[PDB]
Amino acid sequence: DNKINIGLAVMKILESWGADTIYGIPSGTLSSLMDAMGEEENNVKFLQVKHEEVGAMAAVMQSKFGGNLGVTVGSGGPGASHLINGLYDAAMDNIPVVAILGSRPQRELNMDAFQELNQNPMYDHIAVYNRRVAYAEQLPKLVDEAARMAIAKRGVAVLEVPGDFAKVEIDNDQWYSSANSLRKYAPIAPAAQDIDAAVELLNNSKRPVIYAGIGTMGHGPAVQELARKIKAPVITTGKNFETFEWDFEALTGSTYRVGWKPANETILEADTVLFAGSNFPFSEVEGTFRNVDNFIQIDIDPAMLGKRHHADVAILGDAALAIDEILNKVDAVEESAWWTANLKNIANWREYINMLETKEEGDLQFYQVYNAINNHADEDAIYSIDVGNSTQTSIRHLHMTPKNMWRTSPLFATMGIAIPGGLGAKNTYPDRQVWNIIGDGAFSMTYPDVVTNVRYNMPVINVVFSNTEYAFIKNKYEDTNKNLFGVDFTDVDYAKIAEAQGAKGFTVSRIEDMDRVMAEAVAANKAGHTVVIDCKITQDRPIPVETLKLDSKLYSEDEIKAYKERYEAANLVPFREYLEAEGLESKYIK
Amino acid sequence: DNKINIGLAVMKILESWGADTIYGIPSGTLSSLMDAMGEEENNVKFLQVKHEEVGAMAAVMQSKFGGNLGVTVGSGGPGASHLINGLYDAAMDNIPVVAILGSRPQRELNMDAFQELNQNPMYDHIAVYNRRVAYAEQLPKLVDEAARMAIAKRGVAVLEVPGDFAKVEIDNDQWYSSANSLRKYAPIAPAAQDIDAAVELLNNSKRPVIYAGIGTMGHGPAVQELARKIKAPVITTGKNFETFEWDFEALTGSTYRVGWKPANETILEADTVLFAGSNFPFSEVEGTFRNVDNFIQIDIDPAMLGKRHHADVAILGDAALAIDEILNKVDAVEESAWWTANLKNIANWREYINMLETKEEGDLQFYQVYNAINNHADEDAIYSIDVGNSTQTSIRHLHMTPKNMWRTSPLFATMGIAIPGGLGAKNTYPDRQVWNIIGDGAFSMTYPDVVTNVRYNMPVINVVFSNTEYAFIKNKYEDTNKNLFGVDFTDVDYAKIAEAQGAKGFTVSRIEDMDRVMAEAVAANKAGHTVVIDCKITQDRPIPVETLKLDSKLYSEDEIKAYKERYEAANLVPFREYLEAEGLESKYIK
Amino acid sequence: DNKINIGLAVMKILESWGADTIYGIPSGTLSSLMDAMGEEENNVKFLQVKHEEVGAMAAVMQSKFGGNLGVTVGSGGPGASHLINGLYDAAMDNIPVVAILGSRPQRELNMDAFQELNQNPMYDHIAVYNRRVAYAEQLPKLVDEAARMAIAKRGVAVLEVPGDFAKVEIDNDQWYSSANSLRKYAPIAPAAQDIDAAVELLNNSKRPVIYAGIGTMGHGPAVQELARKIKAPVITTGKNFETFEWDFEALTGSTYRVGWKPANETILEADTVLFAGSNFPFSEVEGTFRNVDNFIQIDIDPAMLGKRHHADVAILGDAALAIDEILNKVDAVEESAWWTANLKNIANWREYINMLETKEEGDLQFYQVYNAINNHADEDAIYSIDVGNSTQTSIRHLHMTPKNMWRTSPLFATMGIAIPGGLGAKNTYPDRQVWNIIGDGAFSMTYPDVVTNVRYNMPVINVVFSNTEYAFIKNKYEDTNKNLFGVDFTDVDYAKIAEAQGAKGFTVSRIEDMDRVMAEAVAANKAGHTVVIDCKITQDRPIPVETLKLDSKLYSEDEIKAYKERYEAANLVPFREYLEAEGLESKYIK
Ligand SMILES: Cc1cc2nc3c(=O)[nH]c(=O)nc-3n(C[C@H](O)[C@H](O)[C@H](O)COP(=O)(O)OP(=O)(O)OC[C@H]3O[C@@H](n4cnc5c(N)ncnc54)[C@H](O)[C@@H]3O)c2cc1C
Ligand SMILES: Cc1cc2nc3c(=O)[nH]c(=O)nc-3n(C[C@H](O)[C@H](O)[C@H](O)COP(=O)(O)OP(=O)(O)OC[C@H]3O[C@@H](n4cnc5c(N)ncnc54)[C@H](O)[C@@H]3O)c2cc1C
Ligand SMILES: Cc1cc2nc3c(=O)[nH]c(=O)nc-3n(C[C@H](O)[C@H](O)[C@H](O)COP(=O)(O)OP(=O)(O)OC[C@H]3O[C@@H](n4cnc5c(N)ncnc54)[C@H](O)[C@@H]3O)c2cc1C
Repeated sequence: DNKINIGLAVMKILESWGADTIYGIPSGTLSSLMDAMGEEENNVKFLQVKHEEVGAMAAVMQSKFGGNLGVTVGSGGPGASHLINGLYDAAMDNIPVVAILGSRPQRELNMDAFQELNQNPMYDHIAVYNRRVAYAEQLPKLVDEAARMAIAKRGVAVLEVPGDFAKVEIDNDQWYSSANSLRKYAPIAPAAQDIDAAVELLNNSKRPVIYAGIGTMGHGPAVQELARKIKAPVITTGKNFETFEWDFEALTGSTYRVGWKPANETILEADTVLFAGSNFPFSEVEGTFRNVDNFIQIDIDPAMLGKRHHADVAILGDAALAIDEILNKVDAVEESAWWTANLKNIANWREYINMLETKEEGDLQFYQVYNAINNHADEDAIYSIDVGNSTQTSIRHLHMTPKNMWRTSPLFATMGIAIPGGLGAKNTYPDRQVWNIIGDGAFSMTYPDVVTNVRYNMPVINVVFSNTEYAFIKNKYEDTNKNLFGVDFTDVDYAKIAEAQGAKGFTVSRIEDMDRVMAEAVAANKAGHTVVIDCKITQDRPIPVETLKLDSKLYSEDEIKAYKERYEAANLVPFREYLEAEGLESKYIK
Repeated sequence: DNKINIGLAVMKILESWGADTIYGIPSGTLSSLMDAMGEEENNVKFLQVKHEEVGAMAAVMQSKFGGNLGVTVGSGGPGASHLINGLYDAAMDNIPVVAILGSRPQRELNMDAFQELNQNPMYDHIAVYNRRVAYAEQLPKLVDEAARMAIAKRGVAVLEVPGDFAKVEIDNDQWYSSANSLRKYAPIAPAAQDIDAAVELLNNSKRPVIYAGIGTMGHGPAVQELARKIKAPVITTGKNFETFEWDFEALTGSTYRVGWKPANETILEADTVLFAGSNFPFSEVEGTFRNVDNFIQIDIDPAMLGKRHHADVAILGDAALAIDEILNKVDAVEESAWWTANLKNIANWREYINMLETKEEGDLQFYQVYNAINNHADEDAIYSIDVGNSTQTSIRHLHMTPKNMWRTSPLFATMGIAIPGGLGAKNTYPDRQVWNIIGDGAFSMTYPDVVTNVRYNMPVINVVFSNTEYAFIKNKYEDTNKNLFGVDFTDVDYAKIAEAQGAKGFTVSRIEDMDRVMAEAVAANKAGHTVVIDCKITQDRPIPVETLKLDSKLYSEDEIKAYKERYEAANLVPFREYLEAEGLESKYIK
Repeated sequence: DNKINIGLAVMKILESWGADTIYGIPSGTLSSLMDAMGEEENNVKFLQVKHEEVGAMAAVMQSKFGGNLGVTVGSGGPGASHLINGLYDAAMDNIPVVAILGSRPQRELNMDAFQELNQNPMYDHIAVYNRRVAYAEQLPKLVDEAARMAIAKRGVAVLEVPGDFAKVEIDNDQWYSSANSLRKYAPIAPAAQDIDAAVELLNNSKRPVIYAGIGTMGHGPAVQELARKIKAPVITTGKNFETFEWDFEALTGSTYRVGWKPANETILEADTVLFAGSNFPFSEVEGTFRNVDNFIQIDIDPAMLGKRHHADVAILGDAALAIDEILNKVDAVEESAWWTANLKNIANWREYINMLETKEEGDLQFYQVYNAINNHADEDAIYSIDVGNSTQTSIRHLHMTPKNMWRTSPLFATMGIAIPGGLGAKNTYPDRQVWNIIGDGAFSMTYPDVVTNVRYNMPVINVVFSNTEYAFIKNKYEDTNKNLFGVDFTDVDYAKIAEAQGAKGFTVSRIEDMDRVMAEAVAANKAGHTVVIDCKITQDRPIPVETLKLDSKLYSEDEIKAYKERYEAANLVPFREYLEAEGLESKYIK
């Protein structure tokens, strides 16, 4: 032993924590650190992006997709501030990530020098750790603790690092990594008393429903078995569709806007809700559970117990173990009018969606684009979804199973999350098929980074929806506003831009050309090319399932007529009809 | 059912969470809320203090002493800002507490009105929850969540509440409490693989030492049994003395300044350290573990694993269970030179302390005041200790056991924590003997609140050390400075002030009068009186155990001579002598 | 030249800026700096307080009273946080002040060491400068800039200083003071076009009124001359009474609660308002100007123009110059019914106040305490007023002139501002009579610092109002609440406490004893003693002039009867009567 460069010590620490990829853009305030990358057999790699926000989002999405702890860097000042959308997303999603903010050298601090400023206030509100390194020798210790904190506190750990520190040398015995001491709690078994109370309520309920969030990830088969055992339909969240087999007989979808018709009707007619591993944000403001009688909640976070609705039964512990315990103790239900009515309601919805997806000719709609994806995607495909209307509606069409991964920016909802997500995913799974589904608005905030996929040979399939408008925003102008719309722009040739970036571009605007174009796009991706499919679609909006104008006791004939005509929903049948057909009555309608 | 006042709903929620005591000062920006207190059979009580900081600290100390969740209020502006020292203490100690900041009515917000301001920035840095209520109807929900968060996140939950909101009425079905869903994780068993690794290291160590922090609270007997089984001396932290029987043969005390001579010598000679449930803050900066060979850590917080020193073995889980598992698996050690040497070193230290405590006549020193306390205190006495030098040194004298509770402001170290601590303690244990041990400086920041104990008939014994100087500060002027001192003030008659406040005052300055005065003070307290014992002591400083000038191989004869003379330590023997007497050699000296 | 200690360099810089007094409490994290005080012929002195908040408030009040730039220090952690109320007051009042936050040495930063923490977030929201010194050598530069910024930006400049920096030595040519370059703008003349527009409106107004704030400080004689010239009554603000001769024929007082009856009636009947140098905070929320027709504003701050009400005429520049220009150009008014009616209304109010102040026997009321002060105070007496109801009402009784200074915490309104104010005032004017007028609640938050006046031989007269209740708070429980009150405490002997602190205490509870007690108190103060007059007054509340129940067209006979009986206001006459007597009619009543 002898001496070691502080920058190298930092890289050794990062590698010990599994943080082998740093995302960002090189700069003078970060050079000393980056210069240590590699050599001494270090395995930390640098992935250079075009905009630091994409680097931050990529580092975060890497973890969302099950990858290693990500690290993102931003040069002192503007580079650091550019990380904001990625860090806010991580903070709200409780995703570990280490953000390193470069800074002018120590001697320049507080001198009002060029691009010199106090960056401590920048992320203090959202960070789980936020410190300005005070002297070179403690940099290794703080990077180690930043990783430890990001992981333990499930959030953003931020370090402001003066650019001269990494150049300093220290004794090899003056630093260490605590990665070897990394420990995590194994799934914890729920209290028998709480499981028992839940079992009693479920046994005595006439209309049970399972509302499963990502806390049930990895336990879809068990949840489906419980659903079948007690004849309780399943409602999922916008983040948890992959947990279920897309064609599961009792899957009603999700509630509210980015949801399905069945789920939205089921929740208003349910009696007992098993809220498993969810923190559904629309709960209170949209009155999701306004008609429920009993509410059972399962969660590993005590801060969540009884948060979204009063909980008659609270179960603290792992959702897997809890579901298994409930499954073993609850009584089996052979026949149920409630179950039968729900199955028919779901089937009716699937008929509608299938009809839209399988059209043969005409102006392209996003429905058929999703159909093409289903017909050509690998069974274990990864989906990086952006936040627009046409992209979030993907959960109504993608035929996913737990073999897939579907991730977005679900709560903070930052636009432009797709491309960075694709980078994080492909970096983690180089041999796996990765799709980025993006709307024109979101694409326009991040398409310069398509070149990043090209440069690093991380081939992804970019599916871009171009409608010259904004469906999502076109939905918030007919529910609170009164004046005319106004969200129509020009016609940018994204395929041409892709070609200019070294990617392969395709343009499609007809349903009859979609299958061929998708096949060619997939084949090109398999040849190692990043592709951009510019889908010139119509201005059609996904049917608003939060405002179902189908029940003749809730809306007028004219309203139902116009609703059916606009969304091609002539064959959709209101849930009450299915309930009454099985001898039941609506608990709230009339 | 029908309607309910929002303020009353808030009180019902607080009571459901066990928060039956609100500390603060009445004001117009808090009146609507306080007006709901009581009535409708509500049991929430208000304890009015003289300075809001005492209310905040009292609410926090209430929890430190094992009481219910505390609530502290501060009027918009100055009342709210006055809570700062109490909230910072809670934040750093990870103590749950709900702080309600009053505010001018909604209509005045952002108008630059009188005593109107944005208070959201005030505590955002330290809070686990920090929100400004946006409308009256959600106040109940936010107070409920504030309690849930404070407890779940072990910290400060802050709510800024416009003064007009509590006056509003809502439907009784428009609010609920999630207190019924409160759940906490039971002690979690450690991984067998980690316990086994620890057992191997302890079995093969020639000089094992147990360093126990408050994570071992409630398991002192087991820790003492392990110490005896493997012949490993025990070192404790400044916060964890009550966990051990004060006279335990192998208790070496704590390290650094507020510690004992034995512990400070033991840690520099130890080979293997079992760091159980501690986050000792002096670890790195004072090089506490600079000579240790192996380090084993037990903690329930993964963020702490390997934080204070590289951990060769990391055990995640409850300290109780871990200690029990280690105790059952480790080999018993019959004889140990290391153990024998430590026992003699401890005995030598106890001879010194006993000699100081048992003096019969002369100018009063804090040593004899502590002696008097030991001779008259109840076996289950509660001690609220302030942060000065003469008060923290109490851990060298108080003969405590797990039947006692000793609490202070250990990390943030805010002065004036004693009186508030006494309030929180007496509020929780009305029939228990409570002592506030305070230095003149700290007392001077909080003595107006002695009247609070008087007014609410919460009798406590205030022991005040008056030396016209500041021992603690008189220690940081001979280790980094060079110029003369200068910390001598006047002679305020605290006994007279106490009498003026309705309390009983005593003044003592001679060792031969101490026992009688203490007896009278205790008897007065048992008659329901709050007492203030103004102890006029000498300027003697507690022997500096962080700089032991006793070993002739570490310091010169003249230094050792002067050291022994100044601290009356002629009979103290350096640990190396005891080591060599048992056939061992110092691992670092020479 | 050669070398110099950084701490000494800092003191030389402070002295060059006139900052010769540092307020605070000594501590290890501040010792290196304080050790440099004095020697090398430096004139910076240290004034040690009992609670750091008093040190902060004293440093701030020093400037409010026309003294030099104040400096306040707070030890790392709790000492620093204790400064908050003083700093918020300075921030809201736009008063320059330098706050130095001590900190653990550089090597301990970010190590989670004892009493070690990031203090940058603490005051970032309110500071005009807030930096953590990055290395020793730049400390002098930053202290110099802190002073420059505090003064130039009229606010709080904060520096966090690691305790090891001041010990470092630098070359004497490596530091400098920019105090020699201190420059301030002289009064700026207003635009002739704006003065002319104002002159036209005033000339054509039938009911002009001058509303003067502290922007008119130093120009009272001119304002009174303008009032007489155009026959426009004068309304002042709670901060600006000293600007006028207390007995000025046309002084109506101030509006709202801490005001007089005349002003409150005048503003609702006025047509044109000359709003000179004011930022009256109650303007919008209390509808102060709801009946005004024209509004003219004069201010040196463009941010204030049109802030409190739409401005028909805006004058940017010095109030003195503007008043002089208006005075020279406006037409003289010989007779005015509006003026005559106002003079009678004012006289009627003065009859009432005089009657209360001159009672001869009975239970003491604050009215007679103020009478005694008027009869014994020096013509140039300085008044440090706290924020309670009985103390703010002093503007209804004190017979002040520009020779006096009256200061409080007017906007942030922190309780306990009086004692610190007295310290700042006496430090600045050692040979001047200084009075601290305090309510029992405020006194209880700061009385331990009475000893500070004693210790430093800065004799002040503390007048304490003890009513066992809280008048102010007793006013916000009968305008928004509904339930019973509840603000009665014990009876603390403040005179006895004062004696215990080395001060001279007096107790008085009868009107017939007030003059003698005051005479003795003043004589004692002239003998160099700090005094505390414990005035045991009744629970009588100052008449609520914001809710004048006197006009038979605004309130019922029973209401007027009860109002007159409760406040001994049988002889008060509603302004409308005086208006009609002069041939005028109310513009809003009926
Ligand atoms: C534009 C846009 C529109 C959207 N529209 C909708 C919509 O209409 N409908 C919809 O549903 N969503 C929608 N979303 C997504 C939505 O905002 C939420 O992010 C999502 O519903 C949250 O899902 P969740 O409850 O599964 O998980 P989270 O909110 O992440 O909460 C998961 C919960 O599971 C708990 N948990 C974790 N692990 C375990 C375990 N092992 N055992 C037990 N509990 C565990 C956690 O503590 C947590 O409480 C939309 C998002 C965007 C960006
Ligand atoms: C003026 C002053 C001087 C001081 N001087 C000294 C001094 O000289 N020496 C000294 O030792 N102290 C001193 N202190 C106190 C010192 O600052 C620390 O607060 C104290 O040592 C921390 O003790 P701790 O490690 O027991 O607990 P904490 O710092 O509170 O840490 C406890 C640890 O236990 C873990 N834990 C909690 N529950 C469990 C469980 N069930 N199982 C396992 N782990 C668990 C926690 O996660 C945490 O990591 C002083 C304080 C003041 C104010
Ligand atoms: C408990 C309590 C109760 C109170 N009750 C009342 C009450 O009932 N009534 C009341 O009136 N006050 C009351 N106050 C005081 C009140 O809150 C305000 O602080 C005060 O009225 C502000 O007075 P101001 O407008 O003179 O000065 P400021 O608010 O300080 O504004 C002065 C203005 O003058 C300008 N200025 C400065 N220098 C010049 C110059 N040379 N030329 C031109 N313009 C200049 C400034 O830019 C500024 O806009 C109370 C305070 C407390 C603590």
